[PDB]
Amino acid sequence: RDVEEDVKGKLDEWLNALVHLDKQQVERIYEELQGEMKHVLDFEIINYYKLLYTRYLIMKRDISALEEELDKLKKVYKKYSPFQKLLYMYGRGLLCCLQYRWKDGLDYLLKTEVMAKEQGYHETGLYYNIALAYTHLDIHHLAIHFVNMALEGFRSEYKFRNIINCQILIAVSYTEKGQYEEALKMYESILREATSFADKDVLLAITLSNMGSIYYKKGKYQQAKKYYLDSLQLQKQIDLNYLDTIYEMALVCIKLEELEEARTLIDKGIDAAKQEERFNAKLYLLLMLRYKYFEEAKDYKAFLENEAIPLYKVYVELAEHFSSLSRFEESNRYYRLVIDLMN
Amino acid sequence: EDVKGKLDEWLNALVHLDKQQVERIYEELQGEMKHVLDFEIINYYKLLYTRYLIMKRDISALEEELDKLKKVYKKYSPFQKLLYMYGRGLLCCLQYRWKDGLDYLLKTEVMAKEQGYHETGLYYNIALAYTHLDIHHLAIHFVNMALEGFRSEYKFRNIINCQILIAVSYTEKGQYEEALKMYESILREATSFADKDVLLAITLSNMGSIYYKKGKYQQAKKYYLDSLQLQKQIDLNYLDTIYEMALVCIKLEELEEARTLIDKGIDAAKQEERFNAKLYLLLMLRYKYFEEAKDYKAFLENEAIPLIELKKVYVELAEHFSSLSRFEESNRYYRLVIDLMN
Amino acid sequence: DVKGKLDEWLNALVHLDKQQVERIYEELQGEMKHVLDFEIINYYKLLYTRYLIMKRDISALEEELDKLKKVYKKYSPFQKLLYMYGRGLLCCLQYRWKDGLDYLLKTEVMAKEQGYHETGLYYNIALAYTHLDIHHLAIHFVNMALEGFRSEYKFRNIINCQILIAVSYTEKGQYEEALKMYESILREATSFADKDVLLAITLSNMGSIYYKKGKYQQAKKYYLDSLQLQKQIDLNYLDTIYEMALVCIKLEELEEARTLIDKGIDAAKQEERFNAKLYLLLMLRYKYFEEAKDYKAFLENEAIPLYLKKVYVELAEHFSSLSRFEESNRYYRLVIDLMN
Amino acid sequence: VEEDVKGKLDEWLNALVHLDKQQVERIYEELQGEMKHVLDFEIINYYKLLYTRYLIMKRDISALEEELDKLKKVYKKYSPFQKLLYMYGRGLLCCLQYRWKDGLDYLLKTEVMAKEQGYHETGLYYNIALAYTHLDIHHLAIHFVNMALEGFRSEYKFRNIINCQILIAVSYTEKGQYEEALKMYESILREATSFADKDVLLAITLSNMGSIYYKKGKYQQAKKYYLDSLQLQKQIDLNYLDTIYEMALVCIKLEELEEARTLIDKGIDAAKQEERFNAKLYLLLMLRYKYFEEAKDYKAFLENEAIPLKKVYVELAEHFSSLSRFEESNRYYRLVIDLMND
Amino acid sequence: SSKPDIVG
Amino acid sequence: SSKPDIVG
Amino acid sequence: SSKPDIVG
Amino acid sequence: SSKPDIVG
Repeated sequence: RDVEEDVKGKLDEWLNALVHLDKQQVERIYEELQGEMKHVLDFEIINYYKLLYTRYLIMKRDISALEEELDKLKKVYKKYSPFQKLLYMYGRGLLCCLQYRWKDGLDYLLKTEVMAKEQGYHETGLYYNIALAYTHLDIHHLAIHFVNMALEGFRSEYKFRNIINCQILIAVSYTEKGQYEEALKMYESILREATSFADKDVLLAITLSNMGSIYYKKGKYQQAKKYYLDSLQLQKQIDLNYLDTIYEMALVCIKLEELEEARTLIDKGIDAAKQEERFNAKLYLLLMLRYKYFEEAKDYKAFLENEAIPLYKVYVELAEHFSSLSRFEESNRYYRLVIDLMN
Repeated sequence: EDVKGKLDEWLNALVHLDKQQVERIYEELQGEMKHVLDFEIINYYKLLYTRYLIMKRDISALEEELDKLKKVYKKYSPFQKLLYMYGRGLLCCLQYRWKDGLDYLLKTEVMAKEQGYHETGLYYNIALAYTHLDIHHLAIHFVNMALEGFRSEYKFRNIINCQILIAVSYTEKGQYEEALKMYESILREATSFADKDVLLAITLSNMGSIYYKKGKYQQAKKYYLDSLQLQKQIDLNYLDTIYEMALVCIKLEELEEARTLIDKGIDAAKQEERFNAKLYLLLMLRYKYFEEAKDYKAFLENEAIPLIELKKVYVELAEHFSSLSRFEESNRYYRLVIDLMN
Repeated sequence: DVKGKLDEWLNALVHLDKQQVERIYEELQGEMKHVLDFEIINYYKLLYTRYLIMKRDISALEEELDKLKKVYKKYSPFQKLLYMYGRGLLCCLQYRWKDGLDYLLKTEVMAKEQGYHETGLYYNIALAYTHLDIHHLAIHFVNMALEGFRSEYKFRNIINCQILIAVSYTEKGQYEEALKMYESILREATSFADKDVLLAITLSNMGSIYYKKGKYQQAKKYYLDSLQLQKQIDLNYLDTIYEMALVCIKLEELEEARTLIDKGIDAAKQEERFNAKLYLLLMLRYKYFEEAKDYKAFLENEAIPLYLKKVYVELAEHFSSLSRFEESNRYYRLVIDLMN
Repeated sequence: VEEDVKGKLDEWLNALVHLDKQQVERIYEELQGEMKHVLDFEIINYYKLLYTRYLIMKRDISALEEELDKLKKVYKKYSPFQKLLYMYGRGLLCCLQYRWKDGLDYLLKTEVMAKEQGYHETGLYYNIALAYTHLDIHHLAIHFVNMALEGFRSEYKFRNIINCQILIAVSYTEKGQYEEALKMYESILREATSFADKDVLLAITLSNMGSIYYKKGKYQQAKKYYLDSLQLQKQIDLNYLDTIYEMALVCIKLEELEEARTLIDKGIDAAKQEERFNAKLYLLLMLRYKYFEEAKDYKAFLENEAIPLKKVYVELAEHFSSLSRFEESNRYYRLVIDLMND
Repeated sequence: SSKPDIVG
Repeated sequence: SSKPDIVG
Repeated sequence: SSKPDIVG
Repeated sequence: SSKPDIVG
């Protein structure tokens, strides 16, 4: 009967280790409790373990077992403590973020935010996650707000490895909506300070890619190709940033009058985007480029309609100027759709 | 050469925006500088007198003096060039020419970076200028450095104004609730200041605008009423508050009162030239909701001459108006909108 | 529903909305007639204790707290916290920063266990350490209070925080930086409604460190201007009078010294709270007027208020640098033992 | 001479300030082959004063000392910035070879020179605060690590920020509560592993955290921390000797005294090697002659009562001398209280 | 839509 | 040295 | 653009 | 007591 608060204690320690991401402590307590949980009959403790194991499963990036576990815990969500509901919503949020559905992820993370706000609970990483989703959702001001709120907490307990990522998000924030030089100073200091970390290559790849985009937008494509390749030689493992990087480099080469070469790269990204179901947002996008260049016809409209269906938009204006050759009247409705996008 | 140090002291009093010390030094040095010989010193005094002139809001004399200072820019110290650019900037700010003012303030900024000279008021003025030039990311970006400087110089009276800038930023950006949570905190901690009335006026006005945008027209006119109760001058904030009042009044389908409001703004704006832009705004509003004539369209062409996202709003209004009737004009209009707005 | 309005009055007591506090109180004088929920009644009692700490009613505060101590066992953790806090501020207003510090720290750990946060508490603890002379803890807490107040836009409190850190600087070195801060305050203490108090205390302090440098000719000026703008008698008043007596006795002008010190002691005689500042004033009279009299005569009643105490013990043997032999070394042992 | 030798020191200076070894070593040898063109004094002088920091990062103390001696004889004429570089150089070089006071007194002059010049070196703040820290519980250390952190966060110097936090940690440690320092170390230990140079951080942090449990109580708890810290000690430094000496304290205060003998022997054998281990050797040889020999107790002090270049050894040598030799002890508290006063 | 005053 | 006042 | 990975 | 190293 006194064992209950001891097991709950070690569960709180595992939670603490999961928040600080102390993988050593995480694994240690994991194998300390996974075998000691055999004599637990209390529903609360069992659900705590089951919910912490979801975050532990997030650490392993096993989206399948995570989704299945959450599906198992969805039926028993009704009897959950508000904090347990918090953990569940958070887990589902990161689950949706791992499947690159940043909208749903944003939903669950916002619900997690208000739930954490009610209980007086505070995880600094949550604000960073929400902010990340916001940056994924075509640069928001809420991205800046949330990376700031995350920075205020990260500096409080010395999590610099997260701070640098926040600074990257800020640099992107200055990048897409505003001027580029300040963002270039940002990325410069980032490069000058990322060499002290034990994971330099990822930061350098991301930074170099974003700087490449900065150049491409600003000008001097020949200056952009160098950075793009310099990031590509560091990326190694395939992810979203890789596909986006090859899309960007292809976007540079097509304006550099290299043409067909870029297409090969596009293909190199197309087949690689068919391997995962989460790469769709890039996959179709790549396709949207291909059909745009080597397949200039009416089929373009139909395909980009078929892509307009799931992608809930740079298309509308393009279809509008594509409607410029024929009848006029029906056009401005797409413009009003742009307006509704602005609203 | 004591005149030099006394001029530096005058600058020290001018940057702190001290009142009695600035006047004292001004008059006693006015008496002491009867020995006008050294060109650089004399012109330095002319620029410090330019800032002192800004401190008293004498726009005309400021412009004329800046014109006399303009003729001899060729033989200026770098510091003097800086001071001239700043002076022209604030001069443009007093004339409500926020674009030009922003330009002079940016040149003043790069000159400040070149010389290594620093004062937070510059960054604050740039942020304010951007805020007037419509919710720039650089407005928040500059107001953060403004906070950085002010908090190190104990400029709390300026800090709260920076908070107001961030507040209108969050306001027009969409996040209403956070803006409210900041504004209330401002209201609570404004009463400790000796000039609480202006802060209260601005805060209640903006609150009224936020509640207006939330759909709560009832609190809007209330906060506007309290604002008008607390206001005491004829700045652009007054005219804007009158405009917001007219909006919330016309949203309640009220008659004549909104007309009396927009006229009350129209005359006061017809008075001192500066308000003409703002004037146009409200008069345009009237042309939209009182004459029921499309004559304003002609004037729209005219108002397309001195011209900000407001232009985009006007031409897109003409775009939705045309979409109800003639396509082509709306097509080219919104084409220009979405292609120039970026 | 009355509980929510009680929470509202609590929030009003936090932000010190004086007129709102007053009107809500006047509403509560009729609202609190039909309840009998015990916990709500006690909630109102303790929030009324806060109402008392706002109205500076010391006697009624202490009496109310004594009447509230008997049922302290039945309070909830929040009400317990409120009692500890109210007690702490009660003994703080009585210039007893020892008990004040104790109750404030216990209130702090109670708030940290309950998950309750008030910047005012931290500021009060920092002020408690500041009143207890030189402290790293003063700066430590005034920085947390700094962050909190900056987050709550409580500028008027941030000023007093700057005054706190400045004072903490002045008691060691950084007279340059201290002068920079104070001079930066004087120009910024004009945009307030309560300028006179800030100007008074800041002029007294900057005059104190101008006295500490060796430039007393300006010290007498700043002290004079400090006395010029004070409109009440508190601990700071007796303090600046004491310091005025210092800059006077050092400047040979002993007449203004005797007048200022007689006036100081006599003015401190009335209030029983001023005794802590009284019993030191007379000590200054010992080093200048009675002279070479058996110190222990006045010190036997000065042994208790000593619970800068090490400076007092050192001075007790700085005068006896002409004598011998065991008592000096014994006092040395004493001060060294209290150094830790 | 006339074309672009410092003309590219606008790109090189940033590498010198941001500690980017890549570009630094990219233009280092380039400069070495492009410096036999100049005959000017200014060009060669502060490039030698660049060479001093180029050498202190490569840790070659002797050549730094000789170069100091050669740059001292020409220090008088030129130049203000070169003077700043020389004072900073002698300060750091002096801080290398223990002598923290002689480094401090001129690093303060370096501070006022850097302050008057207008130039800003965060490294100056960090280093002077480090000197303060080694000179025990200085509040100026806190002030300067705050002044340094405020800039570091804008310069993204995380690796420096954590060091500032270490300085604040040892400050708080040697000052009072310990617990806050324990929490800060608890955060650093987990947040140090994200760096590539985690070993040194772990070593120092485990060392000081090991020192805390000594004052705390139950020295066996500290023993493991000393073990882990000593297991991570890579090369040679003073903090190693501090670790082994504190371990020896843990031993001598504990029941077991047999190991303490061997630890002390190792301390002596390791300290008597170089110059920077002077004071540590003398404090490690203090208790050895004081608590074993008994008859040779007063002799050691008699030899080094005037060689500490305060509280502990003047208190312990006067703890029983509070009952003997009153004439000597009572009038030795003079500088003891005087150093704390001023 | 109300903004504070400039510094100067 | 004169000190500021208590919160309340 | 390239955005960093989440926390976990 | 152990301390970090200098800048350089």
